[PDB]
Amino acid sequence: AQKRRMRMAEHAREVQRLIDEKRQAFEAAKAREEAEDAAKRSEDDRVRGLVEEERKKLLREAAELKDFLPRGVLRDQADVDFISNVLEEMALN
Amino acid sequence: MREIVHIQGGQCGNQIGAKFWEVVSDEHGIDPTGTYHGDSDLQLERINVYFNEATGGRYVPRAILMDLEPGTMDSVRSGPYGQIFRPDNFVFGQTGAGNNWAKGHYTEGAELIDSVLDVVRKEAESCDCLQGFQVCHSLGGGTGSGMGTLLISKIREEYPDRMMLTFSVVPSPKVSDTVVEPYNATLSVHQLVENADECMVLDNEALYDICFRTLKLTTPTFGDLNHLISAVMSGITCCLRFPGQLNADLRKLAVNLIPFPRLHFFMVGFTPLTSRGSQQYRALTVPELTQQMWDAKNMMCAADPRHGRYLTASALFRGRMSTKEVDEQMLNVQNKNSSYFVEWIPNNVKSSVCDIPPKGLKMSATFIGNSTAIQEMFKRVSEQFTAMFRRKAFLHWYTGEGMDEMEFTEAESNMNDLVSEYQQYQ
Amino acid sequence: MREIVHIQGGQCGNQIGAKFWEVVSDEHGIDPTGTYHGDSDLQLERINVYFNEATGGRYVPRAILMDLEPGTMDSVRSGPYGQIFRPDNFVFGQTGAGNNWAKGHYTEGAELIDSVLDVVRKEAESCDCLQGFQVCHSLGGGTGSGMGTLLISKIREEYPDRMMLTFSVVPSPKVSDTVVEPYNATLSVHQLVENADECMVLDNEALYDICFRTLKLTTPTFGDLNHLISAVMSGITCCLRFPGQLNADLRKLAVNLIPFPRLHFFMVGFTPLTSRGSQQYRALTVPELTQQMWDAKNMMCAADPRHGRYLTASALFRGRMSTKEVDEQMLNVQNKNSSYFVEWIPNNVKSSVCDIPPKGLKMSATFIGNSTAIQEMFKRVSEQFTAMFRRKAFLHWYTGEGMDEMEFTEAESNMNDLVSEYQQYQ
Amino acid sequence: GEAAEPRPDHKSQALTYTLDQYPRGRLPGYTGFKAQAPANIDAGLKHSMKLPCHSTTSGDATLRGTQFGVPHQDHTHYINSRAGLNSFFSNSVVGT
Amino acid sequence: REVISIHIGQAGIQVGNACWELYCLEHGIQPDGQMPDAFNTFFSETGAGKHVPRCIFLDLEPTVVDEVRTGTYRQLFHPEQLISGKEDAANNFARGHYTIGKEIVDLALDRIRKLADNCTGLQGFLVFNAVGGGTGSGLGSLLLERLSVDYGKKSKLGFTVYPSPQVSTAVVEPYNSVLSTHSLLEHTDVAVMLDNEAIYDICRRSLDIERPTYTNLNRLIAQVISSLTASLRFDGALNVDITEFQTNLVPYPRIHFMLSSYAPIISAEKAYHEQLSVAEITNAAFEPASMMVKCDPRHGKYMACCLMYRGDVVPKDVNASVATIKTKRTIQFVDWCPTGFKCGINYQPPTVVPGGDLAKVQRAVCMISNSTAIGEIFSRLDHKFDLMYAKRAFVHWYVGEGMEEGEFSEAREDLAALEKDFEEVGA
Amino acid sequence: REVISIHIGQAGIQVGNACWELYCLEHGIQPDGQMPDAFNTFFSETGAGKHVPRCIFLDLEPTVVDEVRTGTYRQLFHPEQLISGKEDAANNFARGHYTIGKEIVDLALDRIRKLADNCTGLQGFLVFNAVGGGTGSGLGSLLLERLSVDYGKKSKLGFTVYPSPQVSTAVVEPYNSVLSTHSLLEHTDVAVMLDNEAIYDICRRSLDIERPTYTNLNRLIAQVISSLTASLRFDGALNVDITEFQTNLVPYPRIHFMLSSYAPIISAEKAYHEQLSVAEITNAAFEPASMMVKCDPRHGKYMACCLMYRGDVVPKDVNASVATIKTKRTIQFVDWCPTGFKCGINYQPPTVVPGGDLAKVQRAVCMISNSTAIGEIFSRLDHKFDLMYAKRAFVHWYVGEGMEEGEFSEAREDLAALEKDFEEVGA
Ligand SMILES: Nc1nc2c(ncn2[C@@H]2O[C@H](COP(=O)(O)OP(=O)(O)OP(=O)(O)O)[C@@H](O)[C@H]2O)c(=O)[nH]1
Ligand SMILES: Nc1nc2c(ncn2[C@@H]2O[C@H](COP(=O)(O)OP(=O)(O)OP(=O)(O)O)[C@@H](O)[C@H]2O)c(=O)[nH]1
Ligand SMILES: Nc1nc2c(ncn2[C@@H]2O[C@H](COP(=O)(O)OP(=O)(O)O)[C@@H](O)[C@H]2O)c(=O)[nH]1
Ligand SMILES: Nc1nc2c(ncn2[C@@H]2O[C@H](COP(=O)(O)OP(=O)(O)O)[C@@H](O)[C@H]2O)c(=O)[nH]1
Ligand SMILES: [Mg+2]
Ligand SMILES: [Mg+2]
Repeated sequence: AQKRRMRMAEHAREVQRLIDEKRQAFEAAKAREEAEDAAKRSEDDRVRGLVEEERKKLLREAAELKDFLPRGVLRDQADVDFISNVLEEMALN
Repeated sequence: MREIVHIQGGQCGNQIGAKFWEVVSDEHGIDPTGTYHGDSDLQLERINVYFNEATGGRYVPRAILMDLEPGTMDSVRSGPYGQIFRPDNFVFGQTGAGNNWAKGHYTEGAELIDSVLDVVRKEAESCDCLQGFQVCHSLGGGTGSGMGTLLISKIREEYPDRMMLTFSVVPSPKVSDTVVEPYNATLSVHQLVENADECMVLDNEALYDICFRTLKLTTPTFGDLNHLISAVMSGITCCLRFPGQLNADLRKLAVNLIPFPRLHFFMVGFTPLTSRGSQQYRALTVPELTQQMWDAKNMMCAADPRHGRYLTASALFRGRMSTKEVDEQMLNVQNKNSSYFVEWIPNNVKSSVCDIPPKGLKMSATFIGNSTAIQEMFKRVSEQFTAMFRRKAFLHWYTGEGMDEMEFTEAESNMNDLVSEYQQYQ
Repeated sequence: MREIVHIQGGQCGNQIGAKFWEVVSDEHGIDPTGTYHGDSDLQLERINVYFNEATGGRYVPRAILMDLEPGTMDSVRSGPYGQIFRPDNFVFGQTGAGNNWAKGHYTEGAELIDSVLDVVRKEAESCDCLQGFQVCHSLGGGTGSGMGTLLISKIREEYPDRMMLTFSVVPSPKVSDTVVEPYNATLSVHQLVENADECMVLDNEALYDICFRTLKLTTPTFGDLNHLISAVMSGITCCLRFPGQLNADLRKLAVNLIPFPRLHFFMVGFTPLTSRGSQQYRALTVPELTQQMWDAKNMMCAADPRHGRYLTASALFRGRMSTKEVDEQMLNVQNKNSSYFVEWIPNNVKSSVCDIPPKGLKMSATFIGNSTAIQEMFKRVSEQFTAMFRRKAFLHWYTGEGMDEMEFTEAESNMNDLVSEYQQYQ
Repeated sequence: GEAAEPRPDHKSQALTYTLDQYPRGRLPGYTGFKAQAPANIDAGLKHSMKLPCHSTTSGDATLRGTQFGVPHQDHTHYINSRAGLNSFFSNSVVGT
Repeated sequence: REVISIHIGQAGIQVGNACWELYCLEHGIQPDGQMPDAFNTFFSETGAGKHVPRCIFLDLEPTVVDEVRTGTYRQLFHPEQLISGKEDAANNFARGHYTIGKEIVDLALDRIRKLADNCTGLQGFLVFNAVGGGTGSGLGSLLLERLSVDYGKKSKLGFTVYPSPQVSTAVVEPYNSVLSTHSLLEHTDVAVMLDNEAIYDICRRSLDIERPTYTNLNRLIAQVISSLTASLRFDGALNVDITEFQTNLVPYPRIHFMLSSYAPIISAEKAYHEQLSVAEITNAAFEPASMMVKCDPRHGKYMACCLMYRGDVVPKDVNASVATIKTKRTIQFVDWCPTGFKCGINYQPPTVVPGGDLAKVQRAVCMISNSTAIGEIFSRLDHKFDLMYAKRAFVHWYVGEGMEEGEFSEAREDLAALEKDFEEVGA
Repeated sequence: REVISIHIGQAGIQVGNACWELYCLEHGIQPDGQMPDAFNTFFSETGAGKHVPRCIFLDLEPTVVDEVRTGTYRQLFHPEQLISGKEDAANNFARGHYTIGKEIVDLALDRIRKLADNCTGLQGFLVFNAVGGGTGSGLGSLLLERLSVDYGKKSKLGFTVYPSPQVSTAVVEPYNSVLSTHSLLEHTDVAVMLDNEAIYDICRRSLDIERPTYTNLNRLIAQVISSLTASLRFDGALNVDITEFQTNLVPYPRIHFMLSSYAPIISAEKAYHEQLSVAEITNAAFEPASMMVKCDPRHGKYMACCLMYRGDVVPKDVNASVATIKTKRTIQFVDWCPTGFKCGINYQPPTVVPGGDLAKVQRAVCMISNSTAIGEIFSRLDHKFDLMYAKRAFVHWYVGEGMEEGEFSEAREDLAALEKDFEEVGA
């Protein structure tokens, strides 16, 4: 009785401690992938920051010829605000 | 270890090589200033295949720019990743050929190819175990075709054991820039069939169609076209640079796709290619990549593959993927499109898997089909060549330089016997 | 597992489908941007039927928009839940049919329908087990009727073993929006009885009567009509998306309601439908739903059923209900009004329950009756067709395009034998 | 350049999630949505309902049945083969 | 001794969902599958501290199946057993009998084969299906056919749900009932009918539940099955096996259709105000207010009856009560069966499941009888079958699947022959 | 007692990369090399607290070998053992047998010699190779023939990977498989086939893994190898050495090609739910749903069978189970062997790997049989070899490498002779 019962108990314990490790392994792998994803996303956002500053510089140098302009160069109202700000800065200059 | 020497010829070759070394440098994570800045260990162990550590971490490409006009060199040097080449590798004549195959193969090569051979030799014994050479040039230009073809001949004369890739673009009548396209392309093909090991044929017509249909670009400049071709070349040699669950080097692909020694002209396709507005509206699965691969509207030649049969085909996959899905998809395409394949060769699909995806993507694929639909393109050229040569148009620009009429007749003969033997195996 | 591909044609189909996907996404808890924001686990089990995960929580609807003028496309992209459709699923012509069934079926169909077939083909092979198709269109217009009906014919000869629902609004004299309504309706019904599995007739007159009496709305714009139609479509396919005590799939409803292959025109109703002013004084039990279901002023067609006889009928209940109460209620409603039912079919009412109510209510229902009174609507349209066709009015715009006269005589003959056999079984 | 720490074996590390061979407690049948995307995966663990719930009647009945558990019973009239018939046959003489 | 129970169709596995619930709640097994010997007939013990039921739920629409795969008993049931198709038969006998059956039943057979091989003292099978549907009728009969050709000599207890006369949910169920009965005749050894209108009336009057769903129906049906297998699980003063109904209840190899009943169906409050003894429940087992099939035995004559008794029951009063029944004349037997009863006594009372409305009774009776009112039911079904058939209604669906008129005509005349058989044995 | 293992080709060392991982996990050896006598047959104990395996990896492409050199098992393998050339053979038997073999084989066998001199009680060699490739085939065959001339008498177990019929990754693999077999006939002693499609089907069907990769394949191949050498490693009730397969399964000097199988291949949930015993796994190890080679032995007749039982096994029930197999008629034997079995029992159960998918089982069975279904396989490969050789396709690679049509035609007729042999013996 004792031998067989303790063998069954030990086997249940080992199976449980195995299932938990498999689950934890999945958790760890998913977390690692998520870290990689966050890294790539942050990198792309950083690149977008630079492209936005460059667009701002182009708009600053375009502010001078305000009256002669094509149809769409203002992406949004905030861009209109920026162009008016640089216009007033030119007026100050 | 295994070494790939790069050789670029002509204006097309130079600008193609510029975008190529741009994307390889991004893959290995080296900055435009030449220093390593990558993250993974994997990017360190296989940069000797393409670079040489000089001193202070300067990794210079193992490439040789070659042309006859400095305009292309300056366009290369102007953009970023232009100051990473060794200026000793800028072997460069001074007169300029200008769309004359006789100039690029008899007059100017006689004083330039010696210096090119010196540079490519010194660049060859600088590394230990050569895998082969890799040439990017055109068949419409003069200094690209003629000089590059003569260089191919001299190299195959000296080093007969190393492999040889040639990415050559062919002219198309729908996108026809120069007038002597047939006169140049026919003579170049005549020499490529006997000297080169395999030629991966490209063209601009199919590229423009791809960016119209799939990419939906508004202004497809040469930058995007060179971007696609570079993505092709990185895909074809990802196996050496990165470990995978099944590796396939250059010679391995050559023996799996060339059933006959003169049957070595491939058509290429690259996947995935999707518009930016729809890039997030799609899945990324192996069946999805395979549907985009085997679409006839995705080959990089102006030859509809459904007008002929594939002799062999190859698919190099990049990314962490399940091999079972890889082979079952290959089995599906070998069974569903069963008529489009040759009968006297079962298992016409070679496959390979690399474990590192290209930068920015999760999983990509490269298709290299050796089909018999390429004879349509050679007939599409040879009919123009015969139209002129029946009538000695423009012939004196070549006659008065040393080239005789027998060269043109021989080029007609080899073109015709090639398309006839492709027609035979169809 | 079981899959429903959705197809919207013409202006009526696009606007109705727009409100349809709004109701569906709100039931499945997906926000208009395209990410999951629901709570219940029941909502995740059955989104493979209507959506595909692309990457990163983005669920794209399995729908195809098909028209000829971009005005409907912009009305689709402007409203909420508009940015979710795949842009490749916007297959789309440019010219415009404009109330010409010949333009919808012979000239523009020959270049648009191969394209939409390829999109539908791709969308069908993307899934595993097709249950059926769901097509919403109109019968008065040209770009909806003729184009959609040809699409039905092509699909029915392509996948013959799959179900197909079609929701079509039909013309009425009191709601006469276009002038060639009979010339379009008669040809469309002629083709639908031979291709479509079953149709659910709709019209604007009954919807306006519903908004007048039951809803008591002040300004019933098209948004509210499409809202009612959307509620019905969600109600019928609720069974595939949610479990219940007695599941009844699309095919199970078809075989329970269609005694003969040509008698597949149903009239539809929806409950509960009360004004917000009276929602406070009302009760919500099965008898209160039934005595609003079987009322003639709740059918969404202009066919008074008490002027005919019911062949079969079906009720789809949603919400935690007691089936004894449901069934004894069906028995009582069949015994009381015993004359209005056919006699040689016992147990004329099929009933089914699902254990998920729609959002905003505790318990709802959907009535689908296959009555014989629909021959009044067909007789009403065929008499207008005769009045025009005896005198060759408006005919030459159809004749001069490729259509001939015997097509019209054929449509007359088939409508006449159709109303003859409805009257026969009555 | 100096590999002080050995490479972490990506070929085995990719199996459990990147190819999604590990099932998040799902039976070998159960044709349903797999949610093969990270945002949906992490949102699935925040589901309030968690499968069986008081919403569907078929689940709610079984839940109300197992609410209390197995209270108590007497095993007098339960038929015991262990008493009479399995007692005739014994295990190995030496012991196993 | 062991018996395996298979469930086919939407109603089958829902009843099983209540059935196995009651079983584990009787034998003290947690819903996860381990105890906190009488289970041996239903649950086989894998390893130690783990029990897996001898059953296979199978159906074609996966909705109700994966509802089970994801209910409370995910761990209790075993993964391979719960077979699921890909699409539904949709109230179409032919679609379930020829199209999809040919792919799914061979998997069911070589599954059930290794279930039998894992079993040791197999008493028989017992199948649960509703003939109104397409799955339970079509491939159910297909499975019974191939089971008969596989084993044959082993009993097959068929507890089927027949459609009610007036309360009905489907419209093609007369077609499905006739076609299924055509094969249930020569395959099923002992087939018990379980209607819905009768149970509805039981829940309405006795259980005083005015809004009952399918849950309460399946619960008390599961209660009857447990009361019927109690003799195999437990020891009593006089027990029967599953082969006993084979001999004691079937006089002719084609008259096997039994009327079932149970008593006392008593709520939790009426019992406190009422007295329980053997004589009144032996009476109450015969009145149609306690039957599971809407019919009138006053119009018919009984062939043979069976009486399972559970709980604190002595044999003297069951003997005296059946004596009073035989000497009474409100009910009459046939002239060819002088002794028309089959009694059986078991010690254990019926346990209750929490959430149900059945009281804890000291004793209970499960009656399984044979009569000719079933001949009246079959005639009433065949009449309304012929009404729809005279106009060839709905036939195009079956012939579109691949069937013809021959099996309709032969099934129609088969039930006519069964009608004549019932009338000639009744005389 | 010692046995050394060599690994050839791209597939070989990936198999070894999973197999040695299993050995260290079985003997409790940490990957750095030290335990925190049964191990002696695989690890030799250098220094103090350090065991270094009796293995050799060798390949022509250095990319996968130095992937091992940088992997987790840096310190475990002697730096010299891992042989690696300069450049790949590239799916070319002639290139990997005549041009590059001539410089690599001498370094290999002049290593293996000093490995054998380190050893004392060498049972034999066991080779891991895939014949489809160029490296696995060319210098594989070259190594085998130079080992046979060096030792001769010692057994050489060859675990080869043949290409699937319909699943294929290469194109010239028929040429390579035929040219490799032409020497595998008369050089190796005991050769076990294992395919990839059969394993894909196994992992999809039983293991319910819908997207498997090569790693899962290599994991259960290691299970098979470990299960057939565990008799040497651990003491069982009835042990079996490597010389036994040499006699008990090879009745003819040129008929040595053994099908392999394994049971129970089982997932994590199904295993706990079901009741594993000896009878059902003895059955399951005989169905083609669990063989490592895609072929149906129902078409063939078993020449000999060998059954390794691991774990929870008494000899009685295995004896009874093989009896039921012999008296069944679903499979038949040749008329030549009345005693067509060889059993073998070991006590230690099979171990599990974290990240592996197979649950722990009390007992497992690895069957190694011999039949004529392999005779069907070779004819299948011979058909599509003659298809490509009729058109002289791809031949210019081999001749320009240095070979001729002579060995092409003679390997063709060699497989023809083997075909006549199998057809003659099967009668
Ligand atoms: N007593 C009882 N009867 C049920 C239950 N569920 C369904 N039924 C009956 O089953 C009959 C129809 O067959 P179903 O089981 O519902 O469906 P099916 O047999 O699986 O056939 P399909 O609908 O094609 O799947 C209906 O008339 C119901 O009366 C239930 O839970 N309890
Ligand atoms: N089962 C299994 N088969 C493999 C594995 N790796 C490669 N193969 C098989 O090997 C065959 C090709 O040979 P490879 O091992 O890839 O390459 P090789 O044998 O070393 O020959 P070379 O490519 O010239 O180096 C393919 O058909 C694969 O099926 C693996 O990890 N597991
Ligand atoms: N795709 C692509 N094609 C190019 C590019 N530059 C030139 N070409 C093609 O090359 C052909 C002319 O070759 P050319 O530059 O004159 O060669 P070269 O004179 O010998 O150097 C034209 O048909 C162009 O289409 C480029 O950057 N990208
Ligand atoms: N209820 C409703 N009906 C509409 C809507 N748009 C158009 N219709 C109906 O469509 C009919 C005319 O068909 P039409 O829209 O011209 O079809 P099309 O031109 O082929 O797209 C009219 O009778 C309208 O009642 C809408 O948004 N809601
Ligand atoms: Mg059902
Ligand atoms: Mg290899």
